[PDB]
Amino acid sequence: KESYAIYVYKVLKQVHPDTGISSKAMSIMNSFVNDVFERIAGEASRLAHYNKRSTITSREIQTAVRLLLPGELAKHAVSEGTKAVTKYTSAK
Amino acid sequence: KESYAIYVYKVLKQVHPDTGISSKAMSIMNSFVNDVFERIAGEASRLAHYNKRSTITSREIQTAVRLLLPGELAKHAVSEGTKAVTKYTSAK
Amino acid sequence: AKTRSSRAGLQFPVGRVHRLLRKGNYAERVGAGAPVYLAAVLEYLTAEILELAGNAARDNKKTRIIPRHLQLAVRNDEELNKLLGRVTIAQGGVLPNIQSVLLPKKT
Amino acid sequence: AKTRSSRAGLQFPVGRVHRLLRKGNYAERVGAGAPVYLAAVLEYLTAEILELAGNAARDNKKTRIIPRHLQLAVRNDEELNKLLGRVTIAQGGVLPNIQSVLLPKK
Amino acid sequence: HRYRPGTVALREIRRYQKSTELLIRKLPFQRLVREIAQDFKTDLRFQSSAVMALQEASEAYLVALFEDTNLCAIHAKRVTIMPKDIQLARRIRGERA
Amino acid sequence: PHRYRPGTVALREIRRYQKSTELLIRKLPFQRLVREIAQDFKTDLRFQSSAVMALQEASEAYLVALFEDTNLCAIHAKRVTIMPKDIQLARRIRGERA
Amino acid sequence: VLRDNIQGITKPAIRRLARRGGAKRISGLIYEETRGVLKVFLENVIRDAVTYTEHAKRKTVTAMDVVYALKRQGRTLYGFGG
Amino acid sequence: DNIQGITKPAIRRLARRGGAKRISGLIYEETRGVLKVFLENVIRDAVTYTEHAKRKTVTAMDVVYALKRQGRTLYGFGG
DNA sequence: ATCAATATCCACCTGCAGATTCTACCAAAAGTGTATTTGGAAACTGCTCCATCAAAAGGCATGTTCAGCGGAATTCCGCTGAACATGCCTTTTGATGGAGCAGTTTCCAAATACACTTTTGGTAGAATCTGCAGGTGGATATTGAT
DNA sequence: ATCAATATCCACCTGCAGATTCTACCAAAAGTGTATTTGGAAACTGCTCCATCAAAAGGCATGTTCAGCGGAATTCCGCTGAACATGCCTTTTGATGGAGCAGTTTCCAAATACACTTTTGGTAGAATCTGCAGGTGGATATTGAT
Repeated sequence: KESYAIYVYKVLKQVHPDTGISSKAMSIMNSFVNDVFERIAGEASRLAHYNKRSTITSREIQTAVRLLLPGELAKHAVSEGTKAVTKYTSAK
Repeated sequence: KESYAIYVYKVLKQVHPDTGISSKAMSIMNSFVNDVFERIAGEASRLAHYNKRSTITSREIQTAVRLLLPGELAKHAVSEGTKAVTKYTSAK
Repeated sequence: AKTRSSRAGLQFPVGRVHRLLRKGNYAERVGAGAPVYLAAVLEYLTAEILELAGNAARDNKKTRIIPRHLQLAVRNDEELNKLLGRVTIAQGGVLPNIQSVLLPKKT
Repeated sequence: AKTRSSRAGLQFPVGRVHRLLRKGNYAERVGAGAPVYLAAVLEYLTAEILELAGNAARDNKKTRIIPRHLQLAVRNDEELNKLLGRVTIAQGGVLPNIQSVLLPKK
Repeated sequence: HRYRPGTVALREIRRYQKSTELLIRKLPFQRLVREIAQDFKTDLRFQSSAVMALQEASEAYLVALFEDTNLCAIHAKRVTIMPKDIQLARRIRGERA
Repeated sequence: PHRYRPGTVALREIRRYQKSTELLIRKLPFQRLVREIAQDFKTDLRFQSSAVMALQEASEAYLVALFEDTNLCAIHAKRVTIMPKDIQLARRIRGERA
Repeated sequence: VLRDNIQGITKPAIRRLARRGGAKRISGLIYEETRGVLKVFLENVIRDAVTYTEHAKRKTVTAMDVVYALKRQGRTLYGFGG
Repeated sequence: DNIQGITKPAIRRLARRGGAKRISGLIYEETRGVLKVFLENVIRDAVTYTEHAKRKTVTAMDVVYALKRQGRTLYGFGG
């Protein structure tokens, strides 16, 4: 039964090194990650379809993010994401 | 660009034989069919994933129909669906 | 060669609907019964709304169903109204409906 | 070998996200950056909620983040609140709030 | 001859509830769309049907909103819709809950 | 012979419960209601404990929120007492009656 | 004593709910109105869940069947899987 | 300054179809404000779909998709 | 203003339910290296349709007058919910068979994939059709003053 | 209740636009027919975890008392509806240039498709550990009476 818990936990330590998280709380973050993942995936999925494309690329994820998230949260989400794709592409 | 027009028209003639349908109205009906198609197919899609199934069968379509349509509409959609499948299942 | 629609005794296109099911990416695979069943449900539903549409048409002395007629048919039927509770039928208007406290006089 | 998450410089599992995109039937094909970008967005949002949920715990003199701490973190933030406007966080409760007109006439 | 206040009002309700034409002037509506759009992105073109689609939705939404508003006024034992009513309906609708 | 005035304790309860997160309906009774309602859909069913729990969390969450909109409607009418007309109005505007 | 199930959802409990909801004064008629609402709520959700149950050929409603139902009703719930 | 093109008479007609008998004087500016927010939100998404398609023309489908995202599905214009 | 009654806050204490950290077994990932396939962008461009300019006229917006009556402030009283203390039935919490939930192994009906064949659902173009919008009048409702 | 000003109802009527209807072309479908693959029902079974039962436990039902809230009645100001005069800007009928969306061919960066090797995130059973929840004590605030 896969879950995002360990990565959730890592992120927690970079943010609040000395803070912990109960089970139920870990379980909520898990629901949260899956939910957002499904919402973004879905919208990217439609985006492609409307445009008769067969590939969901980083472009689709981006527009999906713009459509799904609130202004400021979107602004960051977009940069964070652009940053990850760049650093990734610039690396052997 | 395909639409459901002719089929909408055939059925129209079956129930009210001397009635026509204006262009805008047919457009609406065409939107109706695509809408319900998407909703049903979508429910089916998830239903399949929820059960680690990679095939959408007449059965997912049925449960989707039960989830999506109200009282009598659902009750009857299922009959017509079952009916149509049994008949097709016996024609060859 | 007999169309799958005829084998299934349907007016709606069984093949077009099987095809659309593939192109829409809903699962790795689509069984043969799925489109037969979905075309029936779509057919059963358009018949239902058209029955009600044509009546509204007749009720307003018109021979050609127009949007207002589809709207009247949908909003006057508990079930269709719920199925389309978040749908807007262009050029359909609303149902005539005036709250009692707004009518004049008494009794 | 070096994991994609490491190259992308992320904590979240790029490999898994990619996998999940394919098996999800969202499209025929899936570009290579999509799971990278996607994963990056999920880490960032995760960081946002934990960051706040965290402050919520410190503010209540507690070290372990609990549901209450996630609820108080989300509904006290305009954007996260909108983003989760149709989500119920179990064991979250509600924010303390009494309509003025209900307060005793001082 | 002069009808008592509210008689024509009811006459108008029956009138418009019975019809389906849009009630906002076309050109003015088009300008509002173009203005709000330009502020989002410069140099944009609109298929005429896109503008009409936006008008059909807008009035459909506004008409639905007034019914709720009307119910909120009446909830207040009033027959006059006021801002506070539009506001109670959108707060409940979830447009600012 | 001490006595708190009408409303004093209520407000006190509002403060108390808006602070906590425990479920406010008694588990068993709820469980019975859930099962009874389900028996009408399919007989001889079993419920994971987590499923019944999930349902309670959802129901209370739903009702609490409905009471909020309801209180707003009561206030709209210049009252401080929520009444059925208020739950009714709220549910209609929410589309649950529309 | 022997009463009924919906009646099992008692006034004290319903009052508590109303309190978390910020209600200061509660009409006598609220309690029955609530039960009715709560019943319509549960029927809608459970009906959808049990449908997910039968589909998977099980005899046990699972927390996921309830989460999947809630999600359809646009009543998404975090914490029980999903 | 086009929000003023939404005249007092038109806002009245709308309230009518909505079944409102008497209208406060403050309704009009409030309605214009409510309508502006509706449009901004629908257009923002529509235009977002346009851009993604690398088009300069906002199409009815763009508006139909935007409306669907916002839970206000529209029948009649291809959607 | 003056106590008396209670609720509320805080500093401290501590047992344990639930969170942490260790280890080993491991299939399922996830990374890598090679061969093949293909989606969709670039480049050329046919052709729809969007912007826009012009003119006309009358449907409608604007602005004002005037007062009918609806909103909202105020007083008043009956009655309905809140607080409370009295006492008991229900729910809750911890312990034990068994029924289904899954984990596994099987093997077949059924779902791709690929190659043809042939039948249909768009449509571009011109032509005849037909329902009803919109104008008309006059007979029947509806309103409001007296 | 009678009466006059107006709006409503409505069956008759025919010009016009939008709807039905051939004619031919068709390449995109949908269908018919082998070859190959496999998804998942189907039966068997071990292990959870769910339902049931009995006792440790903590909240709800009940009756009474009354204070204060909701709504009926009264009142008056003023804002909003109806009607009218005036005139402009929407809309409507056409025409035109050109932008840019949409069809079509070409070809390479990138994605699918195994195949093989490495590592890692989940489960399991064991033991260790601790953040905090209630329990206490005493101080202080809040509320309600006087």
